[PDB]
Amino acid sequence: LTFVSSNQSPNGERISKMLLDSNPLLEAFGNAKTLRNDNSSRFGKYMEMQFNAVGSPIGGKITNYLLEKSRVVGRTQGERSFHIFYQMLKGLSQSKLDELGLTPNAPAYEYLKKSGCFDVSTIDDSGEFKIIVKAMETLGLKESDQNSIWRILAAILHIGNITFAEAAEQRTGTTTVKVSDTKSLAAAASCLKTDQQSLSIALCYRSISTGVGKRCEVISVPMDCNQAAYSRDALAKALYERLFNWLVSKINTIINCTTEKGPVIGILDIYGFEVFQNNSFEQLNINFCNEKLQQLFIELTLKSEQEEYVREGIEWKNIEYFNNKPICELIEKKPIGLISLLDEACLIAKSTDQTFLDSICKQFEKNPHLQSYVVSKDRSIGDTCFRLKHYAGDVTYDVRGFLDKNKDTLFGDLISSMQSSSDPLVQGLFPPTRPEDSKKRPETAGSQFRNAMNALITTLLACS
Amino acid sequence: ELDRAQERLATALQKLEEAEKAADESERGMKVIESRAQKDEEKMEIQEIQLKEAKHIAEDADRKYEEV
Amino acid sequence: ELDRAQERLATALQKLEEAEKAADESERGMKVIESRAQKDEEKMEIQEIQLKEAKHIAEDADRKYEEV
Amino acid sequence: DEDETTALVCDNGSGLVKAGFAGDDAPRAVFPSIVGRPRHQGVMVGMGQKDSYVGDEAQSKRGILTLKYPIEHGIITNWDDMEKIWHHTFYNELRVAPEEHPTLLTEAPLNPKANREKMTQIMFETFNVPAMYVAIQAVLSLYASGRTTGIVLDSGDGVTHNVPIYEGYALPHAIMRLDLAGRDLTDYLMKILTERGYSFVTTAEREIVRDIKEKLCYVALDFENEMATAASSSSLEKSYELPDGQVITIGNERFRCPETLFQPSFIGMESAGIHETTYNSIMKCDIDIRKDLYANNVMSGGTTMYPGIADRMQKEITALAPSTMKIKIIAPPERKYSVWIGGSILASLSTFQQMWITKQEYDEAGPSIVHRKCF
Ligand SMILES: Nc1ncnc2c1ncn2[C@@H]1O[C@H](COP(=O)(O)OP(=O)(O)O)[C@@H](O)[C@H]1O
Ligand SMILES: [Ca+2]
Repeated sequence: LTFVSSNQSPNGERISKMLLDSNPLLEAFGNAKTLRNDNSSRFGKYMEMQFNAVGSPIGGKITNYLLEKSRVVGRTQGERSFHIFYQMLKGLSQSKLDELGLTPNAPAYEYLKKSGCFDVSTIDDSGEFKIIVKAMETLGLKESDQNSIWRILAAILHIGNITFAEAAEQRTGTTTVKVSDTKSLAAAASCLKTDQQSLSIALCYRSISTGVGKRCEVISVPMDCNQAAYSRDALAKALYERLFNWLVSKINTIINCTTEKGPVIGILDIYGFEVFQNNSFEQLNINFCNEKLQQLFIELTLKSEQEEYVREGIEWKNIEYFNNKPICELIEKKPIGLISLLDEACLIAKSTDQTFLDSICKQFEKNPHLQSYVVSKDRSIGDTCFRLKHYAGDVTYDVRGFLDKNKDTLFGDLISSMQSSSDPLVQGLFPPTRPEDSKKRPETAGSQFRNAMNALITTLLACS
Repeated sequence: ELDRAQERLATALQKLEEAEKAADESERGMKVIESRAQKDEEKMEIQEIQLKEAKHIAEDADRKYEEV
Repeated sequence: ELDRAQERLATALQKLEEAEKAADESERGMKVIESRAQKDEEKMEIQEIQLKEAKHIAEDADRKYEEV
Repeated sequence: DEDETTALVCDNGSGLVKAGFAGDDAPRAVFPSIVGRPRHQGVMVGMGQKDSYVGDEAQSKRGILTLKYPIEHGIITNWDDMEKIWHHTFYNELRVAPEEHPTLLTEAPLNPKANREKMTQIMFETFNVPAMYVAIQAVLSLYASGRTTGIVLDSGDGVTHNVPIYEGYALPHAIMRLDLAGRDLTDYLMKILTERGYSFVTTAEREIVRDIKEKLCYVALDFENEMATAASSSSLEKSYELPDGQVITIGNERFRCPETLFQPSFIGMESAGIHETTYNSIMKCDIDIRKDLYANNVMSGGTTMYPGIADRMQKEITALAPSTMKIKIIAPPERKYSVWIGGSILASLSTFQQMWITKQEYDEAGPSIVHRKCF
């Protein structure tokens, strides 16, 4: 692209220098180690190069997407979640860690312990920190800013030291929620700078009564532990999502060019194909994206280009082309579909993963591209597993998680307590209501994923 | 008009003292009950922990009885 | 004197409104706590009976086990 | 547009009209089902009175109004005024037109056949509604609460329904419909208040009873034992300065009216308490289907919000009933809105398509499209 733009340009050649220094930088933020790839980006990215009314470059912005959900708490022994966390633990002095009730050892925690692993054989976090610090300063994140960032993570860690000592108030079935380890619970509310009491009453007991005039809270009653631990995670998942978005956007505030203005040229980059010893819900969504990606090409390099022939005044005729495979798409969008029935099975709180799996085998196993152990007489299919045909290869998945992992629903009551905070940091994680993403608000984060990817393709099929 | 202003000052100053007085007594009443509420809440939890054991022991005895 | 009284009356009503507001929130706080205290009291008594029953049924099971 | 269709979630009864925007969890727009005229004559010129006064507009200024009630627990005294009740829902509060988004309503089981077509006619054959449905009250709360195997007793304000739903619908019945809830208690208080120089006669003040009710009224742990306790002036008498200008130290007026629930004898009916009919409905089912019902009981509605409603049931039932399985009563955080939590669900589902009625579907089967599709 460069040179073709007539070479010289002080503000134009400057990016050619910084973008080369982005290699030691980009690998720090949005990258993690997979068993198949070390430099594997864990989020969809659509870079946009800006230009002027001549042809030379000037700047650019970045846009991310919904990104994997259960990679914050669940994963296989060997992989990691996100660098920003590990880079902190082996960065701050033991002195500062002790003050926050921390220690240079993930196993000691709980949230990080639920992951399964901690240390990686290929990565050296302890020795990488001081190297990253130089990259931190390269952009414009001085120690003063560094400390401000570590607090946000420390808040997450404080949430991570908060579980529920299954209150034995109830004698048999249902059960309440009580915190015996008040030390850890208090530590969070202390750093969150909110009333420890109100925090325990508002969260453990949800409030509902918003009659336009706008709510009267506090009325409630305890609920089971599963829902408590579920609502707990949803908080720690929605906090990081809005963090990463606001974090990377505030980094560009120092980087992004403000000197010039003009059009935009886009560039795409996403995670690739993978196969592990044992597949799961994670592979389903990832492989699903590939099916949408394959459709992208077909829609563009196969379909859009054909429509250009008949538009450029050329005597063209409809030549046989393999199926438009719109069935694998309509089977999971409009009413009566995969993720359309899944949405139905989600909100039915009792319809566990197993019950939903049963709804697939019966409603389908007739439409192309699906098999199991019942219909397809093949022992290779376990009774607790199912077969799924892709565009070519065959994959067997597990039904573990699915629902609770995908839902990630967090309504007001729990969020409202955080939005009305006085601290500039906490409220920062809750921007002034929908930033360029309004529509309707309440409808799970799982269904919101589909919307994020659909909004992506819509803007892909409207350019060159 | 001065007489009316002075009259309103009298009833206002008096009601102000009563309002402040009630605020203290109401807060005073809230405190003594809040303390008792916390003591009860704690006592209730402890008893229910024993209620668990009491049943498990009763059930264990029943299961131990079936064996014999 | 009227002007001075009016000035004192203006600030007097302002303090009165603040005092009544503080009392209104205090009396309400005492009310909700009192209600919760009663709910806990009833929950304590009803379980106090269960606790005893859970203890007796355990002792009876032990005596029943001793016989067999 | 894009990935957004917007579906309204409504649930009307004889107490509140619960409504929201789209995909909501709790009811956003709520208002009392009232519509009267001006006995007074509007000043007539200081507005050509009209608007019976409704929504949070009528309840704000009652007195002057001659509140008339259309929906007395089931039977509708008049359908003509209903048109001006739904003219307040979509327009004033929701601020959206019914000629744009679908609609969802509730179905009181065993509802008059004539009411099915009458309601549907008001929308499709007048106020264009692309699609709609009328789901069955209780069943909704089952899923939201997260229960598969339960016996539901949904009772908000209209009528009582003992629905032993815990696997399927449309079986023999084991269901009952009783006119003894909410508004029935509101009318009973004024009756007994006469013995203490109090008489809230007309409807305007009758509504105030509801206000005073939900802030002190309770159900006695045991009427017999609390009789001797009445001598004490600490747990009985409770001061309540009426925000109009009257002090009423209600003591024995709080747990006398609700007693009507367990004692239908106080309203001239041979019917027994709600724990006798419970047996009546369970016994007509299979024999190996009871052990799991007692294990988990679903008690939803605003009637279960009263202090001293769940504990009493665990005292009377265990006495004369199968005593082998654990006895537990489930009372969710907001067991009243449990219907709306589940109502929002079905509206946000896509599988729901193979159930509702579409614009064209009506013309294809005429006015009988209702009983031809649903049941
Ligand atoms: N916390 C509460 N305690 C007792 N009654 C309550 C409570 N909250 C609401 N109610 C009552 O519940 C009734 C409304 O319940 P609802 O289920 O919405 O009725 P409906 O659906 O028949 O309109 C009203 O009479 C109201 O006063
Ligand atoms: Ca109800």
